Amino acid sequence: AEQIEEVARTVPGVASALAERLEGGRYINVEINREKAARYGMTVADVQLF
Amino acid sequence: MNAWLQLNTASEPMLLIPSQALIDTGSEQRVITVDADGRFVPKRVAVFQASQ
Repeated sequence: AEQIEEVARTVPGVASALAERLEGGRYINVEINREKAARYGMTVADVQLF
Repeated sequence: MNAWLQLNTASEPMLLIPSQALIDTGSEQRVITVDADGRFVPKRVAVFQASQ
């Protein structure tokens, strides 16, 4: 879609061409550590509530 | 009585930019630099830490 996108704007009569990206999303991952949490007597669910 | 303790601590000297200025895609962090002519040119940077 990205290639097709830029060729589309080289075409004579095109005013704008944009393809929606499928994975341009941004994430902040909380990769919970079972072993670390277990030390404090916490289950994955326990940590997740936060 | 309860009492809240607010602390401030200075780190070693590093290059300082506002936080909204930094883009982080998890695999690289960059800033958009403004040139002499007003041209917007992106540049890769290495982040040390951040706060406040």
